[PDB]
Amino acid sequence: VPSSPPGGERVGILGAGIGGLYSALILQSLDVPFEIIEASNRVGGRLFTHKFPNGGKYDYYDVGAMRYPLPKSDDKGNYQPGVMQRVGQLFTYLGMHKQLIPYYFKSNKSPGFQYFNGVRARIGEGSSFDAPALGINSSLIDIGVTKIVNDAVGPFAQALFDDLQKHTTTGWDDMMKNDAYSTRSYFSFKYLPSPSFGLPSEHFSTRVINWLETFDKSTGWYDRGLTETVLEAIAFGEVGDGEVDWRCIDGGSHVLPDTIAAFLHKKGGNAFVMNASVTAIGLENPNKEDSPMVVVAGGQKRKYSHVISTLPLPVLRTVDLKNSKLDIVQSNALRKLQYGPSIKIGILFKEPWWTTGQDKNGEKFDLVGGQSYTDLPIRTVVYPSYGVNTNAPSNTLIASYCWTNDAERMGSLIGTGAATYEEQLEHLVLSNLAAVHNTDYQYLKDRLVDVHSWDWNHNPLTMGAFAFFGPGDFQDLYTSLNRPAANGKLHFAGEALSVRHAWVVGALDSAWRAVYNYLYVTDPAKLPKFFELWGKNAEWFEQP
Amino acid sequence: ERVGILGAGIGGLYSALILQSLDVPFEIIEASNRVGGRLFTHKFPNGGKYDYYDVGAMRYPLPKSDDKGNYQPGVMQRVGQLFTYLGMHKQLIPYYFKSNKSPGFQYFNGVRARIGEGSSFDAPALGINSSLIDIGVTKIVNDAVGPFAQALFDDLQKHTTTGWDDMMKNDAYSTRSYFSFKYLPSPSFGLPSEHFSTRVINWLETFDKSTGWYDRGLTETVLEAIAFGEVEVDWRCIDGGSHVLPDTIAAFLHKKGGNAFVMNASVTAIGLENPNKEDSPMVVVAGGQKRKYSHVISTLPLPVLRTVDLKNSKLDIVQSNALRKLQYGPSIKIGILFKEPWWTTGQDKNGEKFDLVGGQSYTDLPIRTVVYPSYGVNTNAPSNTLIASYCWTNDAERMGSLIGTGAATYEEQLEHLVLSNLAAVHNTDYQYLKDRLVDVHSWDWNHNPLTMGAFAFFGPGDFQDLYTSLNRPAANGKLHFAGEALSVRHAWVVGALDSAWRAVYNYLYVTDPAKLPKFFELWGKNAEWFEQ
Ligand SMILES: Cc1cc2nc3c(=O)[nH]c(=O)nc-3n(C[C@H](O)[C@H](O)[C@H](O)COP(=O)(O)OP(=O)(O)OC[C@H]3O[C@@H](n4cnc5c(N)ncnc54)[C@H](O)[C@@H]3O)c2cc1C
Ligand SMILES: Cc1cc2nc3c(=O)[nH]c(=O)nc-3n(C[C@H](O)[C@H](O)[C@H](O)COP(=O)(O)OP(=O)(O)OC[C@H]3O[C@@H](n4cnc5c(N)ncnc54)[C@H](O)[C@@H]3O)c2cc1C
Repeated sequence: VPSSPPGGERVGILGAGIGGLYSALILQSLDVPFEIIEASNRVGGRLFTHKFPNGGKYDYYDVGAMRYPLPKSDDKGNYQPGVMQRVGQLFTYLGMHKQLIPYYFKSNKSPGFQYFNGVRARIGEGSSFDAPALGINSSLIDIGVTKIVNDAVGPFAQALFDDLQKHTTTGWDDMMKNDAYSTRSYFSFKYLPSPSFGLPSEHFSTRVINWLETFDKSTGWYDRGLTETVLEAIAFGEVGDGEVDWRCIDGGSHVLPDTIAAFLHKKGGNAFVMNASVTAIGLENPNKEDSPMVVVAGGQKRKYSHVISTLPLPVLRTVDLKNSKLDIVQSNALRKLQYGPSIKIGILFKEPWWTTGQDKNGEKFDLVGGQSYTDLPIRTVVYPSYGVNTNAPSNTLIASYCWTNDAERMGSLIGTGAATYEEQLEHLVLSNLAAVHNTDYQYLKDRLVDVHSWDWNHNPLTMGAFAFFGPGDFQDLYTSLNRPAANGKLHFAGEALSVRHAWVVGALDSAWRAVYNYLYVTDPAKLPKFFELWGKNAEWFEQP
Repeated sequence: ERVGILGAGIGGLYSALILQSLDVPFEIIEASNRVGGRLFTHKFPNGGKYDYYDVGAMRYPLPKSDDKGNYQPGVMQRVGQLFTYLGMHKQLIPYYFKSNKSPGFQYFNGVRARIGEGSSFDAPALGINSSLIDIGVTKIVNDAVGPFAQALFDDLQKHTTTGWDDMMKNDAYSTRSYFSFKYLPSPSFGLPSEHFSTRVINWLETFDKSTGWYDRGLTETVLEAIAFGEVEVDWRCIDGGSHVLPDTIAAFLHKKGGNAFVMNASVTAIGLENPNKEDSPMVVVAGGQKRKYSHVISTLPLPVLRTVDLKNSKLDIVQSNALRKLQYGPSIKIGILFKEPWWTTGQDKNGEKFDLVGGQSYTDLPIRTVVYPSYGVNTNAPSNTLIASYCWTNDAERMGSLIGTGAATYEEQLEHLVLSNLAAVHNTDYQYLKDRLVDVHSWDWNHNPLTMGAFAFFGPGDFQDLYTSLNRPAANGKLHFAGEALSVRHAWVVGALDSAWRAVYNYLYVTDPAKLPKFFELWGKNAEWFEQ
């Protein structure tokens, strides 16, 4: 159904993701008419939860967002300052604080497994994983990958964390002076070990750098922007102050967009336009000063005063933006600003063998939540933290969670539609799970029930997992999209338009900035109420 | 004594030719029902003789040749000799890298021009100085890569390795980081003596190659400059599609010695029957049945080996990591069959004739590259098939998501996007092309379990740290790694030939060195070093 603009203002939100839904909450709280246009048959976008039909209450897994490193909170839903504060307040604003259950980043019982170079160990046993055979000095092994990488990113990350506390941008300025570096080129040409390590003051070799990447991140991560590596350290809480409180949503992250879709309806009506793929955006007349915006979605023209686009950048490259009058830098930013891939494989088993089972030698796994890591194709294993300590614990496992090259390669085995490749994938995954945990292949096969795989890099609605900028992207093209187009009536938003890529808070920040520019240009009288309800700044810290 | 060749690609078929010429028993194991691997030609069933297009290999920058199949020295000499060895010289028809008549189109930043008109494509609005625009991207990139390429080209002529040694000293650079931290423009350009900014570098990448290329190894950019002949080359393609090469080699093998192919057999495990016994054979679990061999030559792409069980192959720790870290690149192609060769005979919305015969058109729109058919021209039935899109790196990752969905709704979205971009690049109405469309065929090599990527595309440091590990054998010297990845001519057929040459060389060296003179005499004294 069509909406209605009291005062002549109707905002057209493109995309029913968390970014678009957040824009709706803000506009709805400010008595601004809006309309959400969604290409698919569902809302939530990359908050995608899959429920196995042959499972119980907690036999699901999040294909997209699953964990949230929130600041500490009281029992009433007030969150302390922090990177993810904006997310925590959104949960409280929707009455979801009681649904935020603990997420165990590390195993709540026995440590998770590490399996690299044929060497199997548990996290904390200080194993070398045969690094000496690779040529890694003995001094490096004793220091550790976590300690070395933290020393290189620390200075940058600390400066950005100071921007958030002290309300400055100098930290970003210094970061941008180094944005031309990839994480690799920074280690190869700039980084020098801290004197406290007792190492030679010299740059690392390729062998050492690839050794850092292996245990620190994913294959090919370090070839992308250094800026991304520092930002991901801040989001993960690797270099901050206040302790982080990992949380996930009871029932899957899909509860968040579902609750927001109900909140937006309880007041008035339904402002969603589903199954309508935006094919063109632009001013009705680019020369007229007060021309509205036209959004051709689902083959039907729709008029709006302003448009807030949460579409991922590769999708805008498929939309006709002729009459949107983007400048030459914004046009190029849509193409060059890089995205990253990712795949997830969820398997439903007959039992939570990882919690109660045992290996070939009788040793109990005793894993509750947490993760296991390996250099095998599956790279990462994530055990369910939801449903533990319940009548029906979860039988669902994330048998694979890959990034960058590991996701690009594995993706070819996903979504093929061929029976042969669905079985190859299953045998490969179980085989890697079998090696990582020290069990026979048949032990897991006898417990398999259903398999679900997803490749965000082959999804036409996202065209990539998330933004993952390469070197120089932030310093040359990011700013162009932070200002509007189409005579100020087209606002770019989405997780890509933020410094928290691959996080929900990034989508929220982009919506905040989009509404801020909208109110600033149409109804500045609402800025005080806007600041009071949604914050004075997107990112700079502030008390609840 | 019997060698097990894994993979019926051009690399495996070449290994078979060599072993067959040296009277060495072999057996080819192929997972699919076809031979040629990435030599993939698609024939539209509703088309004519030349209504096909090469999904993989399609063009070959061969050295100049006489009328009897003798090729002068050059990077692609080994390929030319293979065509002659198979009696295919008369089938090598011209390939037009540039339009054989009027130049191809360029469409960047909304500015449309023809190749050669020296358009700036509105670069001044991007901040590109007038001095850079006058010099040009081609002239700048050639100035930065020239030194490296010349040193490597001298290695091939003078038979040395000093050039490669110098290249490896700089392998830690990506092409981007080289411009940002080391490169200084030649004083002859009249530019400031300082490294290029990000804006300028992305401007170079936009017109020189594909989105995201410059984030990968500098070495790869230098090697691809040598393969393309940027150092004269005689571009050629195969009459009827590149599939003729593997098909012709399969016939050459079925007549002499009988058939020796094992099709529809997916290799799932490789290793010694007993890793402790000194003279243990190699076992290859293919199609669920064990097969014994004396030596195994694997042409499987590196990501595929990561899905094979190599427990009893006794790889060292560097080889294990090389399989994972050695990076591959993506690529997609979209071939469209039209009612007529409108690009050759049609006209735009303003009446101006396209007048395009062969060649290529370039744009910053999602399709990036358009390739017009050079095969079938000057025939009763010229080709009506167009390569509407040919992407690399990031352009392929994005487009790939719209390919292979299996859903009719999104296959039409893709078709509308492609035709719409073709409409803008050529200055025609969308309906002008739609009225002439007949069939569409798209392929995403980054979504294919038999390749798991288009080809090797190493990142910084891969050549200098991990490439060597896979060039030595495993499994007590009974497992030899081959394929285009194991070469310095990635994404080229000659690279697969070089890998096969080196694999056979090590095999003969360790089992029957008495055959090395015949091996050298028939297939060359070196994989890469030039010869007559
Ligand atoms: C594997 C993975 C794991 C993640 N894990 C976490 C985590 O643990 N914690 C966390 O905080 N974040 C996580 N994230 C990030 C989070 O999921 C995203 O950052 C956030 O959901 C992005 O929201 P958005 O609104 O910007 O984009 P999206 O959610 O992608 O929304 C875009 C919307 O636009 C629609 N659309 C697309 N094309 C069109 C079109 N042509 N016309 C109209 N509509 C269109 C889509 O269908 C979708 O509804 C993860 C992401 C991934 C990929
Ligand atoms: C888009 C594109 C364009 C190209 N264009 C050109 C060009 O213009 N000129 C040029 O010279 N080169 C070009 N190339 C390069 C050329 O096509 C390849 O370099 C060459 O064909 C690779 O041969 P190979 O034997 O190394 O691998 P492949 O041809 O991939 O052969 C591997 C074989 O192994 C099989 N196999 C896979 N998995 C298994 C398994 N588990 N068990 C058993 N068998 C298995 C495959 O089916 C295949 O038969 C191009 C490549 C691409 C992708």
